[PDB]
Amino acid sequence: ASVQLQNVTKAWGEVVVSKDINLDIHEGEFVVFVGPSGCGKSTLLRMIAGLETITSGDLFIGEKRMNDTPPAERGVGMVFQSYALYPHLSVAENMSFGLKLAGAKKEVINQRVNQVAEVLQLAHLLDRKPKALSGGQRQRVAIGRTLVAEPSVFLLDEPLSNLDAALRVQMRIEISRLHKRLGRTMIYVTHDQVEAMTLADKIVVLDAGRVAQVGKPLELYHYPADRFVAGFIGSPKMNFLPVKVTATAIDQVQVELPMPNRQQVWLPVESRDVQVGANMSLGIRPEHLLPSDIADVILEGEVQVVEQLGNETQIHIQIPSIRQNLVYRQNDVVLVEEGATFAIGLPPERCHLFREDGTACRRLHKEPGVAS
Amino acid sequence: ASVQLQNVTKAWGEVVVSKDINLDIHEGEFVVFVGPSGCGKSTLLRMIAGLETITSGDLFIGEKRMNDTPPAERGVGMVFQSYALYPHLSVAENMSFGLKLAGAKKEVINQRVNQVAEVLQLAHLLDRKPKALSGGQRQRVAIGRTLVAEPSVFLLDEPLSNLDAALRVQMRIEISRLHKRLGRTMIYVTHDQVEAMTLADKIVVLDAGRVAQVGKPLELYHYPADRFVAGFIGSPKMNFLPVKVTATAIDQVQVELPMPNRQQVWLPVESRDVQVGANMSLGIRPEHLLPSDIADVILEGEVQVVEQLGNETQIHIQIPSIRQNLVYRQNDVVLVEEGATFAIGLPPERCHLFREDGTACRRLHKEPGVA
Amino acid sequence: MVQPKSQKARLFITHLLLLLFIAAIMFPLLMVVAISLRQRITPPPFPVLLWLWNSVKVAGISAIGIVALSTTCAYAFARMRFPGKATLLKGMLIFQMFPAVLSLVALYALFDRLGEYIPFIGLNTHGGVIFAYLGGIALHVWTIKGYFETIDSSLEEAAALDGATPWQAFRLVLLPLSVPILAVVFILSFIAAITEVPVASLLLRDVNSYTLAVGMQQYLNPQNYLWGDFAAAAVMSALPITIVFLLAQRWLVN
Amino acid sequence: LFAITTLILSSAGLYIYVYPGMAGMGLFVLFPLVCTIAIAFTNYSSTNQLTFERAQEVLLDRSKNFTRVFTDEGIQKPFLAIFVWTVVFSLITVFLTVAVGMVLACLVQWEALRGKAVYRVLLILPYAVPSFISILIFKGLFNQSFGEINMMLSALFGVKPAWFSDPTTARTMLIIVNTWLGYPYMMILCMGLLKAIPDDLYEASAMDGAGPFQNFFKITLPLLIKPLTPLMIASFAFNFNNFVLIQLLTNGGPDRLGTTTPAGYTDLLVNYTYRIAFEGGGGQDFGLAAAIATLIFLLVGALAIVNLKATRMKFD
Repeated sequence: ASVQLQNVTKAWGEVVVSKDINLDIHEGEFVVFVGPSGCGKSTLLRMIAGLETITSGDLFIGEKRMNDTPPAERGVGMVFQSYALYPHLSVAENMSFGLKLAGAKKEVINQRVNQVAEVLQLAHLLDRKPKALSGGQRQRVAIGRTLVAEPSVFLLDEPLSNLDAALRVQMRIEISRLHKRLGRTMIYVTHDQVEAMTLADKIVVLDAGRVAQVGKPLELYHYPADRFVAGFIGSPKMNFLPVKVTATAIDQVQVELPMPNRQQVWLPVESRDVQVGANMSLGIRPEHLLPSDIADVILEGEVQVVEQLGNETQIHIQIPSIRQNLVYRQNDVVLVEEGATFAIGLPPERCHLFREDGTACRRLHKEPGVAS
Repeated sequence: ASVQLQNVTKAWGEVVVSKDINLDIHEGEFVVFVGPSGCGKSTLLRMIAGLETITSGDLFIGEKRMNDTPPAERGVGMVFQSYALYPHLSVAENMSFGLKLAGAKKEVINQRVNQVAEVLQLAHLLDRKPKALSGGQRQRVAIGRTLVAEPSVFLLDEPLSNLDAALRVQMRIEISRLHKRLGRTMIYVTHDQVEAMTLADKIVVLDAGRVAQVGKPLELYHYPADRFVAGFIGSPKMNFLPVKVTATAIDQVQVELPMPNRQQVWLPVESRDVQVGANMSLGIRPEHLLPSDIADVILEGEVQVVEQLGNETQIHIQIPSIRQNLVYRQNDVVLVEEGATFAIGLPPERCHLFREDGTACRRLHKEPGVA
Repeated sequence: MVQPKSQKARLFITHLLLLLFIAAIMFPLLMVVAISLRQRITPPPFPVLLWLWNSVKVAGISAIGIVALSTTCAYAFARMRFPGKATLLKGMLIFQMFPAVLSLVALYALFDRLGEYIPFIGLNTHGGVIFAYLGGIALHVWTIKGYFETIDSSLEEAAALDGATPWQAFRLVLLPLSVPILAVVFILSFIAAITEVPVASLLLRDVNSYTLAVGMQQYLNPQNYLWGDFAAAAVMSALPITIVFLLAQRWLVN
Repeated sequence: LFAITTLILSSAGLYIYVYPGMAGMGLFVLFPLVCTIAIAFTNYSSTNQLTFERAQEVLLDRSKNFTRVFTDEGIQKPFLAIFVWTVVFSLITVFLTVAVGMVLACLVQWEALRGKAVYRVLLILPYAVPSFISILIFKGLFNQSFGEINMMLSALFGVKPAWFSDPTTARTMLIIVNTWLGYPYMMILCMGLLKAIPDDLYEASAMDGAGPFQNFFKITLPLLIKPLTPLMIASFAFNFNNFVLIQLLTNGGPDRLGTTTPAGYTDLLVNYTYRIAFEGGGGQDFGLAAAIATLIFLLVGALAIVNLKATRMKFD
């Protein structure tokens, strides 16, 4: 149902992990959290399901406020980190687990499962036991338990965690079919920025329990929240560097690089909140860094490394004196022996920056797909 | 410290997982291997060090033979899937272990060690011990046992499998830094398409214990050996499909795709031993699969998936009359709801193909960085 | 976890009943308390003090022999493959964990034979007793080997490189590693020796070198405030037991 | 007989040294076993460790076996009452020890009942002080007349029953004594073992809704049966053959009353065995072939079975 939260919080006593977070996951969604480990993302999902305490603030699940309620009641269920599989009971039995206990009636029980088992591609593995199966088969059925039950809200503390290249994907898309077909709510969590973006109706860049940001996949990519948000979602991490806000006005913000070039230059900034003399920091991905020739924003420098990723290439690159080196993606080959020089252009628009602190300078540059 | 093999072999009695393989890994190289599970990759490693035995064929290092002598007198070195660290003693001692063992040249010990210890960022954790460290540090100091010693060879059964992204990379350079620096030989099992391609001088696409192929980085990429190799490497699998080679010539080799129209088209393949009418198999990647307009060679069908990823898109596409859906890389995004129609460019020159017995239609069509 | 579902209800019933349980299985020890006067014009009584000292002499060297043997012999078992390893262990386990009834029968017969040629270890003695116990390795070798294998292999491999013959690899390298078990076997060996009864009783004729195990047994005929002296002995008993039982307790590593 | 064994060994030891180390194991542990069951009578009515060789010695310088075992029906009658008892002793004994061990264990880590640690040390102690000193004070409590035992018994409640005297109540005397002697081992095995189970699993139970009782019966218990079994039955092998407890608490006393040789009600199988060797009076029948044989043999049936289920194990 139209789940949600408000000033929720927590603190293993002293240890305040959660931090007056908030959200508004209306029906049909399939949000998904993510961030580095220690995020305790796990915690949040738990609080919501119920399998952990609601230290402060509150939460609902449509027309209710299940803080003070057992896990079972809130019409929920979910496949855990381990998997949560009964070493004792087999596939046939373990699945028909949830329905079995509270309920009754063999008929509804069996058909319901085979129907799902079929989809899971597990009509055959009805009888066989738990230990007796592949790595993936365990998880597959695992998913099936929560499934057969149909506890309105499908949470998922990292199911596709432990697996191969293909399966991650396969089961992934399947989830997609399930979600769309059913349309029920569906929170989730993990790492694979990929998984994230892929399924992701909306998201949440966690950060030590705090809600750094909310948004569409793209909104996150194009319109980051700040240094952290950008730093996360990016094949190699996004590039970065010093600056000195030379000047400003209405919808632009000059700045310049810390070394010989002096090349001040504008950028489609928000401008709001931008004192001058402000030693800010200039963000930008390898995904954008155009060639040496074309654009204005020259940027010559010696070449550091050369990731011949075949179906493309990349190159680290020490500017005359930036601190850490620059990065550099692009399609196809690029012989480029090291030690020698090389360089490229900073188009402005596809760019980012922020204050001494870290909050970001909203952007002007009306990018793709991004409705406003 | 050259090294090599010669129809080597192994066979746990029945279990013959090392059927007359072969190689010739010169000095200075930094070879690497890869393969799905059932690698038997480790096997070689061991065969190489000494921790196993030479069922058949032969091998050498330095130059002299060596099935015989133990791991010790080979000056080999390594770092296991585990990590292989001495639980009791500390970091200082653990690394210091190999050398002091029958000749306590203290002066050399401290200097080389701290020099090294420092490099893998491990000066402070001098006194501490195995447990008293993070997941990453052990793996690090560990590489250092071998390092401290300064062998000749440097086997490496995945001291990076169990970890985070940046670490894999940084250490990656660390290795390349040192090897480039020291330059002794360096085998290395793994999986990381990435590590793989990036790091090695050469490679070995193993397969159920056998030499599927060898080559420089791209060589594997552009010029695959066989059906398995191409499918394995790079980004998603190298899409594929059926065929019916209408014609031939020495250099080129015509084909005729299965869909309704039957848009035959040429392609700079091998040809010798390529009778007509045969059931060939047209290989190709998503990166290359051009748009609607540019090339002639159409390819309509339907939009299965729609993988955003910001720094690109990769829509899947179940073309009619074929099992395989069609992956589809390309830079920058491209709105295109699912289920909707679509199609794309079959860039002939790039392409690929292979016989029924799956072998290498040795693509004539040269390309850059491919001496 | 959450748990509004009548928390207090289960806590009390569980908690209280729990209390009753300890309390009951405590009264017995408690009465021991209800007396404790060891050492008109009476005096001396049956000398437990020496009994205790012997128990140590018995248990102490007893364990040493146990570990020395379980460990060294076992060594061959785990690492060094050889003719018929799986079967013998199979045997020793089953073989020994017999109900040592009439074990004494042969024993008396045997020790009789032993004491004559080979003095000291023969019947009626400390050494004779320890020797009897030794065949206890069977359960232990199984455990000593089991831990052995868990540590990872290569560690030996690197070492094999730098000259650690079976022993150097084993002792310097391997053993101090596998020490936790050494203690487990040692400590547990110690307790059985004390909580001995059939064997100690049989061999040990003398009044003097009784074990704490042997001598306290006597207070069966003169019950009724003689028994009282026994409580005192129990007092003497809680010292070794409470202590050593307790020390081992910390061992729950994690 | 000793002359015989050292004969094969001498040839064997020098030949294959290796043998000598093992000889001590085979000689001390193994050899007695052989004589024990085998020699287990023959001539020794109470007149023949020695033989004619010695007969020369005594008179001059003055200056068969096992048959006894099966071949019975008339003699063979005391044996059956004890077997039933002894056996049942072990089953009911084991049954209770565990009921407590696990049940005790479950509650230890129920996280909720804080102070789990303290209750833990105390629950253990029965085990802390020996069985040896423990049961002795036990008898002293349990005197019929004497012992604060019946004392309170008569005091609060009506009666103050016959522990040593009546056979019926006597038997129960031992069962419970072991309960107090034995539960710690079950507690500890169970405490450590119970740990293995996946915490989350229970969480699963939470969603579906049940327990803690449902947890125990449904989940954890019929999921500790298997691990426990190699151990519980094998210990039972030991329980049945619990020689020491019986001796000090009550030499099977009261007596059976029809028993030609040294029999007794409470007297488990072993006790019966040991007595008609000794325990006052000379050779009543110093030749327990049947007693000796059945012991070594039946238990092995247990030994073999123990081996079947267990065999090294998991990681779980």
